[PDB]
Amino acid sequence: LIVTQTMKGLDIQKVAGTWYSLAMAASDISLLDAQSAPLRVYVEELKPTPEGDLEILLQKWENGECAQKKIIAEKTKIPAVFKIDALNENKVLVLDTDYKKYLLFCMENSAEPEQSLACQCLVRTPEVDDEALEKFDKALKALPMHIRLSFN
Amino acid sequence: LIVTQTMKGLDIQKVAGTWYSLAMAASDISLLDAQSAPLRVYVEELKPTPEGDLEILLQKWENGECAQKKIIAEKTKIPAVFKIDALNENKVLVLDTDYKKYLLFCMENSAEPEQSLACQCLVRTPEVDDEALEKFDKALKALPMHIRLSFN
Repeated sequence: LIVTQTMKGLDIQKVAGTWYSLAMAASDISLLDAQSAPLRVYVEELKPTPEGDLEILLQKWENGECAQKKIIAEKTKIPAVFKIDALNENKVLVLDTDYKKYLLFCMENSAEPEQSLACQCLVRTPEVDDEALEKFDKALKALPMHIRLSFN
Repeated sequence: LIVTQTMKGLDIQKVAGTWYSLAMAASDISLLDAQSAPLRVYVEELKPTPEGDLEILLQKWENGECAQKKIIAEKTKIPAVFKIDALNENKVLVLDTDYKKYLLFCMENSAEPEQSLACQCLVRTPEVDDEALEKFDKALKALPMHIRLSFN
Protein backbone atom coordinates (compact mmCIF):
# COMPACT_ATOMS: atom_id res chain seq x y z
CA LEU A 1 0.00 0.00 0.00
CA ILE A 2 1.32 3.60 -0.29
CA VAL A 3 1.70 6.30 2.39
CA THR A 4 -1.17 8.25 0.84
CA GLN A 5 -3.79 5.48 1.45
CA THR A 6 -3.34 5.42 5.20
CA MET A 7 -4.62 7.79 7.78
CA LYS A 8 -3.23 11.23 8.31
CA GLY A 9 -3.28 12.66 11.83
CA LEU A 10 -4.29 9.43 13.59
CA ASP A 11 -4.37 9.81 17.42
CA ILE A 12 -3.95 6.18 18.45
CA GLN A 13 -5.21 6.85 22.02
CA LYS A 14 -8.77 7.62 20.72
CA VAL A 15 -9.25 4.12 19.19
CA ALA A 16 -9.06 2.47 22.66
CA GLY A 17 -11.89 0.18 23.69
CA THR A 18 -14.21 -2.45 22.30
CA TRP A 19 -14.86 -2.93 18.60
CA TYR A 20 -16.67 -5.57 16.54
CA SER A 21 -15.46 -6.96 13.17
CA LEU A 22 -18.39 -6.30 10.77
CA ALA A 23 -16.82 -7.19 7.41
CA MET A 24 -13.60 -8.49 5.97
CA ALA A 25 -11.94 -8.83 2.54
CA ALA A 26 -8.66 -10.13 1.27
CA SER A 27 -6.55 -10.09 -1.88
CA ASP A 28 -6.29 -13.90 -1.83
CA ILE A 29 -9.11 -16.40 -1.20
CA SER A 30 -6.87 -18.57 0.97
CA LEU A 31 -6.29 -15.70 3.44
CA LEU A 32 -9.87 -16.00 4.78
CA ASP A 33 -11.25 -19.32 3.46
CA ALA A 34 -12.08 -21.57 6.44
CA GLN A 35 -12.42 -20.70 10.15
CA SER A 36 -8.73 -21.58 10.77
CA ALA A 37 -7.13 -19.27 8.19
CA PRO A 38 -4.47 -17.25 10.05
CA LEU A 39 -5.94 -13.88 9.01
CA ARG A 40 -9.57 -14.82 9.77
CA VAL A 41 -9.52 -13.14 13.25
CA TYR A 42 -12.25 -11.11 14.99
CA VAL A 43 -11.21 -7.93 16.81
CA GLU A 44 -12.58 -7.58 20.31
CA GLU A 45 -10.66 -4.63 21.76
CA LEU A 46 -7.84 -2.15 20.92
CA LYS A 47 -5.56 -1.01 23.75
CA PRO A 48 -3.05 1.65 22.89
CA THR A 49 -0.11 1.80 25.27
CA PRO A 50 1.25 4.98 26.87
CA GLU A 51 4.30 4.49 24.65
CA GLY A 52 2.22 4.63 21.43
CA ASP A 53 2.15 0.90 20.59
CA LEU A 54 -1.10 -1.00 19.94
CA GLU A 55 -2.22 -4.08 21.79
CA ILE A 56 -4.82 -6.07 19.88
CA LEU A 57 -7.28 -8.47 21.52
CA LEU A 58 -8.63 -10.88 18.93
CA GLN A 59 -10.81 -13.95 18.77
CA LYS A 60 -9.90 -16.81 16.48
CA TRP A 61 -11.50 -20.21 15.90
CA GLU A 62 -9.16 -23.04 16.93
CA ASN A 63 -10.37 -26.65 17.25
CA GLY A 64 -14.13 -25.96 17.57
CA GLU A 65 -13.58 -23.22 20.17
CA CYS A 66 -13.33 -19.44 20.22
CA ALA A 67 -9.79 -18.69 21.35
CA GLN A 68 -8.45 -15.37 22.49
CA LYS A 69 -5.11 -14.05 21.35
CA LYS A 70 -3.25 -10.91 22.27
CA ILE A 71 -0.80 -9.41 19.81
CA ILE A 72 1.23 -6.22 20.08
CA ALA A 73 1.59 -3.95 17.03
CA GLU A 74 4.53 -1.58 17.60
CA LYS A 75 4.67 1.99 16.29
CA THR A 76 6.93 2.59 13.32
CA LYS A 77 8.29 5.79 11.78
CA ILE A 78 5.17 5.98 9.63
CA PRO A 79 2.11 7.16 11.49
CA ALA A 80 -0.85 4.76 11.13
CA VAL A 81 1.50 1.86 10.28
CA PHE A 82 2.23 -0.67 13.08
CA LYS A 83 4.44 -3.74 12.95
CA ILE A 84 3.76 -7.08 14.53
CA ASP A 85 7.34 -8.09 15.21
CA ALA A 86 6.80 -11.86 15.33
CA LEU A 87 8.77 -14.62 13.56
CA ASN A 88 6.44 -13.98 10.56
CA GLU A 89 6.20 -10.22 10.18
CA ASN A 90 2.91 -8.46 9.59
CA LYS A 91 2.05 -4.77 9.30
CA VAL A 92 -1.19 -3.26 10.52
CA LEU A 93 -2.29 -0.23 8.52
CA VAL A 94 -5.03 2.13 9.69
CA LEU A 95 -6.84 3.42 6.64
CA ASP A 96 -9.42 5.64 8.36
CA THR A 97 -11.49 6.07 11.51
CA ASP A 98 -13.81 8.63 13.07
CA TYR A 99 -13.01 7.13 16.49
CA LYS A 100 -16.66 7.02 17.63
CA LYS A 101 -18.23 4.69 15.05
CA TYR A 102 -15.91 2.96 12.63
CA LEU A 103 -12.29 1.99 11.99
CA LEU A 104 -10.92 0.52 8.75
CA PHE A 105 -7.65 -1.37 8.79
CA CYS A 106 -5.62 -3.89 6.86
CA MET A 107 -3.08 -6.55 7.88
CA GLU A 108 -0.34 -7.14 5.35
CA ASN A 109 1.97 -10.07 4.86
CA SER A 110 5.21 -8.74 3.35
CA ALA A 111 7.15 -11.99 3.78
CA GLU A 112 4.73 -13.60 1.29
CA PRO A 113 4.96 -13.24 -2.48
CA GLU A 114 2.99 -10.35 -3.96
CA GLN A 115 0.56 -8.55 -1.71
CA SER A 116 -1.29 -10.69 0.76
CA LEU A 117 -3.56 -8.12 2.40
CA ALA A 118 -6.69 -8.67 4.53
CA CYS A 119 -8.75 -5.62 5.60
CA GLN A 120 -11.57 -5.22 8.07
CA CYS A 121 -14.36 -2.85 8.83
CA LEU A 122 -14.68 -2.40 12.62
CA VAL A 123 -17.64 -0.73 14.37
CA ARG A 124 -18.05 0.43 18.00
CA THR A 125 -21.55 -0.92 18.32
CA PRO A 126 -23.78 -3.20 16.29
CA GLU A 127 -26.16 -0.26 15.45
CA VAL A 128 -28.07 -0.43 12.11
CA ASP A 129 -26.45 2.30 9.95
CA ASP A 130 -24.28 1.40 6.93
CA GLU A 131 -21.94 4.40 6.89
CA ALA A 132 -19.04 2.15 7.98
CA LEU A 133 -19.85 -0.43 5.31
CA GLU A 134 -20.03 2.22 2.55
CA LYS A 135 -16.70 3.73 3.58
CA PHE A 136 -15.12 0.20 3.66
CA ASP A 137 -16.48 -0.44 0.19
CA LYS A 138 -15.07 2.85 -1.04
CA ALA A 139 -11.68 2.35 0.62
CA LEU A 140 -11.37 -1.12 -1.05
CA LYS A 141 -12.24 0.11 -4.57
CA ALA A 142 -8.52 0.68 -5.19
CA LEU A 143 -7.37 -2.81 -4.10
CA PRO A 144 -7.70 -6.25 -5.67
CA MET A 145 -9.88 -8.11 -3.15
CA HIS A 146 -10.86 -11.68 -4.17
CA ILE A 147 -12.99 -12.61 -1.16
CA ARG A 148 -15.38 -10.42 0.77
CA LEU A 149 -17.37 -11.45 3.88
CA SER A 150 -20.01 -9.59 5.84
CA PHE A 151 -21.22 -10.45 9.34
CA ASN A 152 -24.59 -10.70 10.97
CA LEU B 1 -36.57 -15.31 -6.16
CA ILE B 2 -39.46 -14.14 -8.41
CA VAL B 3 -40.38 -15.19 -11.97
CA THR B 4 -39.26 -11.80 -13.27
CA GLN B 5 -35.59 -12.24 -12.18
CA THR B 6 -35.00 -15.35 -14.23
CA MET B 7 -34.38 -15.68 -17.89
CA LYS B 8 -37.05 -15.25 -20.49
CA GLY B 9 -36.80 -17.29 -23.69
CA LEU B 10 -33.98 -19.58 -22.50
CA ASP B 11 -33.13 -22.30 -25.09
CA ILE B 12 -31.51 -24.87 -22.81
CA GLN B 13 -29.86 -26.72 -25.75
CA LYS B 14 -27.54 -23.71 -26.47
CA VAL B 15 -25.87 -23.84 -23.01
CA ALA B 16 -24.38 -27.30 -23.74
CA GLY B 17 -20.65 -27.75 -23.31
CA THR B 18 -17.80 -26.74 -21.06
CA TRP B 19 -17.96 -23.81 -18.67
CA TYR B 20 -15.70 -22.53 -15.89
CA SER B 21 -16.91 -21.13 -12.52
CA LEU B 22 -15.35 -17.62 -12.34
CA ALA B 23 -17.10 -16.18 -9.28
CA MET B 24 -19.57 -17.16 -6.62
CA ALA B 25 -21.68 -15.47 -3.91
CA ALA B 26 -24.15 -16.61 -1.33
CA SER B 27 -26.75 -15.18 1.03
CA ASP B 28 -25.16 -17.01 3.98
CA ILE B 29 -21.43 -17.25 4.81
CA SER B 30 -21.75 -20.91 5.75
CA LEU B 31 -22.98 -21.83 2.25
CA LEU B 32 -19.47 -21.29 0.77
CA ASP B 33 -17.07 -21.08 3.75
CA ALA B 34 -14.56 -23.95 3.50
CA GLN B 35 -13.74 -26.25 0.56
CA SER B 36 -16.29 -28.85 1.79
CA ALA B 37 -19.38 -26.62 1.95
CA PRO B 38 -22.11 -28.42 -0.03
CA LEU B 39 -22.73 -25.46 -2.36
CA ARG B 40 -19.03 -24.74 -3.01
CA VAL B 41 -18.98 -26.69 -6.34
CA TYR B 42 -17.20 -25.85 -9.61
CA VAL B 43 -19.12 -26.35 -12.86
CA GLU B 44 -17.25 -28.22 -15.55
CA GLU B 45 -19.90 -28.96 -18.18
CA LEU B 46 -23.66 -28.56 -18.87
CA LYS B 47 -25.42 -31.30 -20.84
CA PRO B 48 -29.01 -30.67 -21.74
CA THR B 49 -30.96 -33.82 -22.52
CA PRO B 50 -33.21 -34.30 -25.56
CA GLU B 51 -36.12 -34.25 -23.11
CA GLY B 52 -35.23 -30.75 -21.83
CA ASP B 53 -33.63 -31.70 -18.49
CA LEU B 54 -30.15 -30.49 -17.47
CA GLU B 55 -27.28 -32.73 -16.49
CA ILE B 56 -24.62 -30.90 -14.49
CA LEU B 57 -21.00 -32.05 -14.24
CA LEU B 58 -19.37 -30.48 -11.21
CA GLN B 59 -16.12 -30.66 -9.31
CA LYS B 60 -16.12 -30.59 -5.53
CA TRP B 61 -13.30 -30.88 -2.99
CA GLU B 62 -13.68 -34.01 -0.84
CA ASN B 63 -10.88 -35.25 1.42
CA GLY B 64 -7.95 -33.42 -0.24
CA GLU B 65 -9.05 -34.47 -3.73
CA CYS B 66 -11.04 -32.98 -6.60
CA ALA B 67 -14.10 -35.19 -6.95
CA GLN B 68 -16.51 -35.25 -9.84
CA LYS B 69 -20.24 -35.37 -9.32
CA LYS B 70 -23.07 -35.59 -11.80
CA ILE B 71 -26.46 -34.21 -10.89
CA ILE B 72 -29.62 -33.98 -12.97
CA ALA B 73 -31.76 -30.83 -12.81
CA GLU B 74 -35.22 -31.61 -14.23
CA LYS B 75 -37.36 -29.12 -16.15
CA THR B 76 -40.29 -27.65 -14.28
CA LYS B 77 -43.34 -25.72 -15.48
CA ILE B 78 -41.34 -22.52 -15.14
CA PRO B 79 -38.84 -21.98 -17.91
CA ALA B 80 -35.30 -21.35 -16.61
CA VAL B 81 -36.13 -23.08 -13.29
CA PHE B 82 -34.85 -26.67 -12.83
CA LYS B 83 -35.30 -28.96 -9.84
CA ILE B 84 -32.75 -31.30 -8.40
CA ASP B 85 -35.12 -33.96 -7.12
CA ALA B 86 -32.86 -35.43 -4.44
CA LEU B 87 -33.66 -36.21 -0.78
CA ASN B 88 -32.74 -32.54 -0.08
CA GLU B 89 -34.42 -30.49 -2.80
CA ASN B 90 -32.61 -27.72 -4.63
CA LYS B 91 -33.71 -25.48 -7.50
CA VAL B 92 -31.38 -24.22 -10.19
CA LEU B 93 -32.38 -20.85 -11.61
CA VAL B 94 -30.89 -19.42 -14.80
CA LEU B 95 -30.74 -15.67 -14.44
CA ASP B 96 -29.17 -14.80 -17.80
CA THR B 97 -26.83 -16.05 -20.51
CA ASP B 98 -25.69 -15.03 -23.98
CA TYR B 99 -24.80 -18.68 -24.66
CA LYS B 100 -21.37 -17.87 -26.16
CA LYS B 101 -19.60 -16.18 -23.25
CA TYR B 102 -21.35 -16.18 -19.91
CA LEU B 103 -24.11 -17.81 -17.87
CA LEU B 104 -25.39 -16.63 -14.48
CA PHE B 105 -27.25 -19.02 -12.24
CA CYS B 106 -28.26 -19.61 -8.66
CA MET B 107 -28.89 -22.74 -6.58
CA GLU B 108 -31.56 -22.36 -3.95
CA ASN B 109 -32.26 -24.36 -0.83
CA SER B 110 -36.00 -24.14 -0.14
CA ALA B 111 -36.00 -26.82 2.59
CA GLU B 112 -33.82 -24.46 4.68
CA PRO B 113 -35.13 -21.53 6.69
CA GLU B 114 -35.21 -18.21 4.86
CA GLN B 115 -33.44 -18.00 1.54
CA SER B 116 -30.24 -19.95 1.25
CA LEU B 117 -29.12 -19.01 -2.26
CA ALA B 118 -25.68 -19.40 -3.89
CA CYS B 119 -25.12 -17.92 -7.37
CA GLN B 120 -22.29 -18.30 -9.86
CA CYS B 121 -20.87 -16.53 -12.83
CA LEU B 122 -19.86 -19.09 -15.49
CA VAL B 123 -17.71 -18.30 -18.55
CA ARG B 124 -17.00 -20.38 -21.69
CA THR B 125 -13.32 -19.56 -21.72
CA PRO B 126 -10.87 -17.95 -19.34
CA GLU B 127 -10.46 -14.90 -21.69
CA VAL B 128 -9.61 -11.51 -20.07
CA ASP B 129 -12.81 -9.43 -20.47
CA ASP B 130 -14.98 -8.54 -17.45
CA GLU B 131 -18.38 -8.30 -19.13
CA ALA B 132 -19.50 -11.49 -17.33
CA LEU B 133 -18.26 -10.19 -13.97
CA GLU B 134 -20.06 -6.83 -14.41
CA LYS B 135 -23.32 -8.54 -15.34
CA PHE B 136 -22.98 -10.88 -12.29
CA ASP B 137 -22.40 -7.86 -10.08
CA LYS B 138 -25.45 -6.15 -11.53
CA ALA B 139 -27.66 -9.25 -11.27
CA LEU B 140 -26.70 -9.62 -7.55
CA LYS B 141 -27.43 -5.98 -6.63
CA ALA B 142 -31.00 -7.01 -5.76
CA LEU B 143 -30.05 -9.92 -3.44
CA PRO B 144 -28.54 -10.06 0.04
CA MET B 145 -25.18 -11.77 -0.58
CA HIS B 146 -22.93 -12.08 2.52
CA ILE B 147 -19.93 -13.79 0.91
CA ARG B 148 -18.46 -13.18 -2.51
CA LEU B 149 -15.52 -15.08 -4.06
CA SER B 150 -13.67 -14.52 -7.31
CA PHE B 151 -11.36 -17.00 -9.03
CA ASN B 152 -7.98 -16.76 -10.65
